[PDB]
Amino acid sequence: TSRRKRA
Amino acid sequence: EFETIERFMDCRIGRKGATGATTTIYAVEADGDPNAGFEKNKEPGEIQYLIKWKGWSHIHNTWETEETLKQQNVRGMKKLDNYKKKDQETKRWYNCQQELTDDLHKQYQIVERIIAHSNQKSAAGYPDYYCKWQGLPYSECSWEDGALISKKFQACIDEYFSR
Ligand SMILES: [Cl-]
Ligand SMILES: [Cl-]
Ligand SMILES: [Cl-]
Repeated sequence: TSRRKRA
Repeated sequence: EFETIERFMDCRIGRKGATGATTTIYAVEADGDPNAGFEKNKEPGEIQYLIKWKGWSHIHNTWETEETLKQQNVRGMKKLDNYKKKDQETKRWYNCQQELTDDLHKQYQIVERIIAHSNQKSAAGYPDYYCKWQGLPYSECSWEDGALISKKFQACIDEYFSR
């Protein structure tokens, strides 16, 4: 359950 | 839903627009620092705050202005009023202490150990990994994108699958 910072 | 500020990590005068997603340590490593070579006496600058977000580990910290915080309707805005008051009564009033603090903050962005992996993999074949961060307790572990973790912490992936 991961995420990355996206514009 | 919206994001929530957990903690104000730092403050700077930085290049106008050098905020948001392009300022995470992994965006900086891939595309260069949006604030690189900024000299406040040579170009427009603005006050920027380094934010630790609720539910996101320290590798996802971003620089933000009061404007970007208000525009994204972030929660925890009371902490901004609180940090601004604390910052002003520090300038009126150490370098070895600030350096020590900074080194510590850098450690929170280091994977010490991987302790679990997702059954599902991305189209690129990466699972997500549950990470233990250097200098932080196990309560601060987080699920992270395997492709991101493999860039700098392949040795932690290798140790986890060696067991
Ligand atoms: Cl593949
Ligand atoms: Cl792969
Ligand atoms: Cl294993």
